Amino acid sequence: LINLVESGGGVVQPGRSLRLSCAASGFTFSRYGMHWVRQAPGKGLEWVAVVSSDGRTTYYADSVKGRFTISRDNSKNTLYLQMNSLRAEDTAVFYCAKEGGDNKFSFDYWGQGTLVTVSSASTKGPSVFPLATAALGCLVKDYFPEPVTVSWNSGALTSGVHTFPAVLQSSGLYSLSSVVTVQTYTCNVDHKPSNTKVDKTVE
Amino acid sequence: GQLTQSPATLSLSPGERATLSCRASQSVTNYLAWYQQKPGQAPRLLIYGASNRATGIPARFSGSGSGTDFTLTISSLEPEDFAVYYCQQRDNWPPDATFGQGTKVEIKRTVAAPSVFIFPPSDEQLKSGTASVVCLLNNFYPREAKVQWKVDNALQSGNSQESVTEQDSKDSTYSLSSTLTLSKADYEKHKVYACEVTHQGLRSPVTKSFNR
Ligand SMILES: C[C@@H]1O[C@@H](O)[C@H](O)[C@H](O)[C@H]1O
Repeated sequence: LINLVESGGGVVQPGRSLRLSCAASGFTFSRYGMHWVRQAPGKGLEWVAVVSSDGRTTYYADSVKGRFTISRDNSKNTLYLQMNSLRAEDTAVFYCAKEGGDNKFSFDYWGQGTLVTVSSASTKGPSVFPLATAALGCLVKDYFPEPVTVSWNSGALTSGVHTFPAVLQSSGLYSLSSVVTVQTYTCNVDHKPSNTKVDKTVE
Repeated sequence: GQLTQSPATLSLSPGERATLSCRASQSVTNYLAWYQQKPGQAPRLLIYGASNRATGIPARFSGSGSGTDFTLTISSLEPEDFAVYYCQQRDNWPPDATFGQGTKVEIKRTVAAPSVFIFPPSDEQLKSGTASVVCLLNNFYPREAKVQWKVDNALQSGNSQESVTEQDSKDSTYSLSSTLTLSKADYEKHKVYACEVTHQGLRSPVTKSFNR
């Protein structure tokens, strides 16, 4: 019955702004304080801000004061987060959370999360290099933004495949390896943000 | 204000009891809450008010505590319970919430040494003007593993990054890759590239290397 749906996330450059939305349904919105909680990559949960049930009182984590503004529109049962002067460090998944019905110091329902990526990097397709019981693979290097998908032999080879989590390099571009331990081997790489598809046969 | 969770990681088998604890730096006026979180998914409320199960939370989950000590107990682990758990605190005022740094519940399994492989940069990449040397540690357990890069005997520090897969769905092992980045110019200035791996399943460090 209860549901929180977010939207608004996106990839943006430092100094730009973004505005998050969290539409509520299944409960009387106007009665609960609502919050924004984020999770930076590989980090734990970190509280961002709160707005009282009636929208009149707000409170912010020190790291966002003066830059972010939390607000709500009870007519539309929506929670907002205006994010100005964005910094690379703000990069994280942002969740909206509802104060508990049974206990308000707990968060009983959460949004599915919306991604906020702040980088001065531009969209770029990856370069695919070969990595040659034996092991072989493909180094999918220097792309932006996430994500990229990798499959082997058009998805006909799955056993023994390990596609590692992407890594953000110091250049601001991502990189990841996909290997397989073992006849032809081709890694099918696709990076949708740049409309880049590559079938790379490793010799 | 500060919730300290322990242990950082818990390695158990399905059916065993998991006990996670969370300790606050001051008596909390309001009993803690616990959340379960799977990778790439929103947290899920498990317990609130220190001991009350949230909606749809099965019986095997229980909590207790008061003052500054709170614990979460999973009587008998089910396969879906291996995830990360966070404790959380919040007062009426100030209204900010605080979170523990999380406890990771992982699947125990027998020891398995990694199979190590080293990959020199491809000629294709070298044309590109960059060099990536990759070291792969395949299907090992437990998680802790140390990778050390050496170029002509010089210990490499600060120019490598590693990535680890999630526990394998079938055999519960981990796999990890470490990528050493070098300018093409420097790559060409050295000869021996070596990846030394230290792990529980290895009686002594394993080294894979190649000669440029
Ligand atoms: C913002 C507001 O502040 C207090 O009234 C309480 O902490 C309430 O739960 C919160 O929503």
